[PDB]
Amino acid sequence: LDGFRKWYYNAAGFNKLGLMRDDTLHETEDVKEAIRRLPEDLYNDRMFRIKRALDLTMRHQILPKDQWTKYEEDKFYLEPYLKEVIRERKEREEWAKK
Amino acid sequence: LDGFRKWYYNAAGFNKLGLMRDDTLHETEDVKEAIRRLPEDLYNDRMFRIKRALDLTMRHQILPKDQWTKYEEDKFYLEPYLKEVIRERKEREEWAKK
Amino acid sequence: QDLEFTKLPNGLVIASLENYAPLSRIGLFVKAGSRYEDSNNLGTSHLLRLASSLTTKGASSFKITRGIEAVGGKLSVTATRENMAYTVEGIRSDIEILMEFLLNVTTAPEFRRWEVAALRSQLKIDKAVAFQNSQTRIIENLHDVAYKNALANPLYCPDYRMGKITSEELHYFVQNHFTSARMALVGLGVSHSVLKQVAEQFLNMRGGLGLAGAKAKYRGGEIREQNGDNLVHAAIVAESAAIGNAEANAFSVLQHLLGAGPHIKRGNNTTSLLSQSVAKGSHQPFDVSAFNASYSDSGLFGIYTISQAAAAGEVINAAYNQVKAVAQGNLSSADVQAAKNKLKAGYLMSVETSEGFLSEIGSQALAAGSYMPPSTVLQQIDSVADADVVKAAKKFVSGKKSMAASGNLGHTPFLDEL
Amino acid sequence: QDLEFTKLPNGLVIASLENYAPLSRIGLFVKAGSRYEDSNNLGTSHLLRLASSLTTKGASSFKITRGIEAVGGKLSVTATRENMAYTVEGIRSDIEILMEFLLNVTTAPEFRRWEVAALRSQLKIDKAVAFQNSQTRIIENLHDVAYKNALANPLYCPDYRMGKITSEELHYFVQNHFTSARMALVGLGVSHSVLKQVAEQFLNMRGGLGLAGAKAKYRGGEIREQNGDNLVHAAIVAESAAIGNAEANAFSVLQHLLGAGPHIKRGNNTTSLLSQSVAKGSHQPFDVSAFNASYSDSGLFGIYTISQAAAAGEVINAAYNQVKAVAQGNLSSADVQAAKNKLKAGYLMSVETSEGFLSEIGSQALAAGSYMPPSTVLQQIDSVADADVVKAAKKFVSGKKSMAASGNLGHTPFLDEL
Amino acid sequence: VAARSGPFAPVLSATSRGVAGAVPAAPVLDVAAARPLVATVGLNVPASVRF
Repeated sequence: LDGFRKWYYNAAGFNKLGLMRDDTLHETEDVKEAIRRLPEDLYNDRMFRIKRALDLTMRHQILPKDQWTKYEEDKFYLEPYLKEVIRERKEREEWAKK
Repeated sequence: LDGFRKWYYNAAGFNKLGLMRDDTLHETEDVKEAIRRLPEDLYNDRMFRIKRALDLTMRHQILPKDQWTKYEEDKFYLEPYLKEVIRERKEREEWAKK
Repeated sequence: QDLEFTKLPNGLVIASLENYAPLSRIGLFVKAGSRYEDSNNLGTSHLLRLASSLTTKGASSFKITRGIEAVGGKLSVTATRENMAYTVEGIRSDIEILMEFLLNVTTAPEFRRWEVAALRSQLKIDKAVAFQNSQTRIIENLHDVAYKNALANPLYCPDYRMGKITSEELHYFVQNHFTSARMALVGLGVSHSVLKQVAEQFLNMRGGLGLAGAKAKYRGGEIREQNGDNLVHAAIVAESAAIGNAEANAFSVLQHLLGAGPHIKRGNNTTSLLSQSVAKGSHQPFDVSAFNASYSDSGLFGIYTISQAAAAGEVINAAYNQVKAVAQGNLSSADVQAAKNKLKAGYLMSVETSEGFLSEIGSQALAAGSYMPPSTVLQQIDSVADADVVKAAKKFVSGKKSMAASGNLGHTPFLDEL
Repeated sequence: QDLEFTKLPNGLVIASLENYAPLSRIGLFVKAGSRYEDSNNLGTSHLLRLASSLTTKGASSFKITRGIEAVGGKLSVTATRENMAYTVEGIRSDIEILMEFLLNVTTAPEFRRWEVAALRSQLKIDKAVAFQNSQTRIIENLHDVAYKNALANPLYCPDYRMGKITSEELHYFVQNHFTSARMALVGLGVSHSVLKQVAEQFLNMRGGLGLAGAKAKYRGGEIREQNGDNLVHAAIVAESAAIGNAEANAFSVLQHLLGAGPHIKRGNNTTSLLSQSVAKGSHQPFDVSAFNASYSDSGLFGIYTISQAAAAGEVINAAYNQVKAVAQGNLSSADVQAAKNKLKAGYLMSVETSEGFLSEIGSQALAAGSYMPPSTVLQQIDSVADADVVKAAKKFVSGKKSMAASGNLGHTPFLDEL
Repeated sequence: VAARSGPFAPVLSATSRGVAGAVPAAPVLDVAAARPLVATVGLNVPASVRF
């Protein structure tokens, strides 16, 4: 399962643009709240990675293979911050039903 | 000529709405610059007189005859301020011409 | 049921009174005022005061706010330069979860960075609302010019420090001043037992004595604020007695002799020696009173004047001259007896209400660890005697003064002229 | 040729020098600084300084701007606490209309209310640009804490007075301080005759002596404003001599002995007894100099320090200790000779430029009505002798000090500790 | 601050109620030494301060 997940990570292809997994999340309301709660350096790296991926997609290029994002290396930075947004979101919801 | 000017002042009919002569001027750029240079009390009386005239025109009424604006009493307040706007305006124009 | 004041081993001073009241009140008192900051973390206590509804380890901000409003209870934070007090009140059937919320807020905050980043704008708004009146600004200026390090720190956050207070500063302040030896949990309308059980599930883990504050040092001086107000506000104070001395009782008797607020609506507060000494010479509107603020290491006593800018000078002089008369022994025993009656009636009406009673017990706890029955006080105030009052006066008339003035100060005198 | 002077019977001073320069400058000097306001019209001189391009009775604003820019000339306003100076400069073939514009601006303003209402936002912008650096704020604070009434008035308008300065206040200030007995018209590159002849078209309207200004009174006091700047800009001054008194010079020799500032770029070290006394103990970056500001009734002399907040204390102490050594006679004659050479070279390089020469003549005119040839001064500075310098020092070392501090002031000392 | 200050109490006691005229909505400019300040402003010449 670990090797097949690495093979699917190579087949997804966002590592060839230098992106992380959390860069590829669709910005819903909860995702934008999690992005807003990021520290400044992580937010700046995320915006630069997104801009570089957009530029590479503009020129129809990819990064060189040494510059790709290694599956093992990818960091799920937004995840911790996101869970909270969802948790808080759900809590408010249940309370609504009260 | 003085009596015929009073007769024309009665025939114009803005005194029946309580307006002054300078309230009836069309607000061009020079007129708005002269209005902006007015003191606060004169500006507030002008805005109240215009609002009262608009309300009277809404109800298709006029003021009672004792409350009309006597030709002799009308004050050309905006005039002094206006001349300047025109003078300054012309001076600037001339400078550009030359 | 006399307060069952008991000091748990750690240091927490638990106290309670089962008044069998419909609406109870439970407060927690910490020696964590604004005097415990230094020049590197100014305004941290203001953000800590405004950060009582933040996410805690045990309850979120949404859960705390909706749970306190669900039972209709109230959570408030009152802060002086020495002490902070977090108070909850509500129906007896909901004070269990009210103590859950309050003890979570006191003991286990999280201080998330996005929450404090949202709170700094509220900090600016609260400071503007607080400085909408001249008395607050002139007292903050008076403390800033009167003291050097400790009591000179403002209750409200400075303008440059907004945007600079971090989560780490709040965590450091809480970890260094919210310890069990500086805390008293006081409950009116509750059983003492429960206070103790909540005092072990909470309030017992942080048990150091914390970070000791610096001794406050007097400096003197005068700060003036020309801002074009219609009335000139001026406070002239000097160093006085601290909490825990009979000279503090003498200074309280001295402010009630000089005048400490009107008792009659639209009265002229006839008796106030100050008010009389001003009103015999000036027909302009005025308001002259005596100011006294005593903290556990130092006190400020002086005069407070509001007057028309023009007369601002001699009115201040007249008020000052009246205190000099009291410094020369020019007083009557009936006036001192009336001052004692005014002071003791003010104390009894201060403790007549439930939240004032809870605050008093709280303060006494942190200050002396003991409860002083209202009765005891009455006889101690009586202990103050005429000469004692005179003595405190001479202290004021001699000690270097500190002057905070604001308004149109073209005719407001200086300290070397005063 | 040489400078040539006439005092007109209405009191106006006329000074001219025809050196056949290609660009000629003409300035007009009025004793109408910020010291002539009181608490009711603070900031009026700032709006008067910024209101030099407003429609004058003689010339509309458009012309007063388009006519000066049409010939490429320059109109500027420089203001101290005592004096205002309106200066125009341009080609000799256009200085007739330049004098028309300048004398219309000085003598016959209109001060229309919509123009000053538009100018108050520029007043706020100019104050913000001026207080972008710490020195300006600390010198304004130092003057405010050092003086009581006259020289304590700020050069820049206070925040509350914006929006409140009217046309009537400007008209009253002009009618009470822009009179012929307080004015000198100084022209480099022009014939004296024309200045005399341009002094009749205008400068004839107000022949009074103006509304004289109150005598400035010293107050002392120390003000500290935590602002965050890592550097604690601290100025500690005391009362010193007036411009005229011989002691004055002695104080100028004393600041050039204790350092007058840097004389080398990126390498200005060990240029001051002060700098040496700080640098022998502190390895942090610093900037210590001597401050001297003398006006016609009173002067301020002291030390100015910029340093890291932490070392701010002992650095200030070290600088203070150095002055105490000069107060004990611990100085050498070669050091005083080098200080005299530095002072006289600074004076000659100040008067070597055309606008500095015009300002100097102007100042001398208003101050003493006479021109003092650069040579004369040189021998008077030489008159100052070693003991004289020592004397001024003891004046500073003893006289009540006034302290303005800004930055992170947790380790900045007070006056009773200093 | 119950018997010591009385009327002056509310000046020394913030009381943020936390849960449970009004404030009236309470600048960036374009970009040492010692000597008496001397402000300068010019018709076209940008202003300056030579302290």
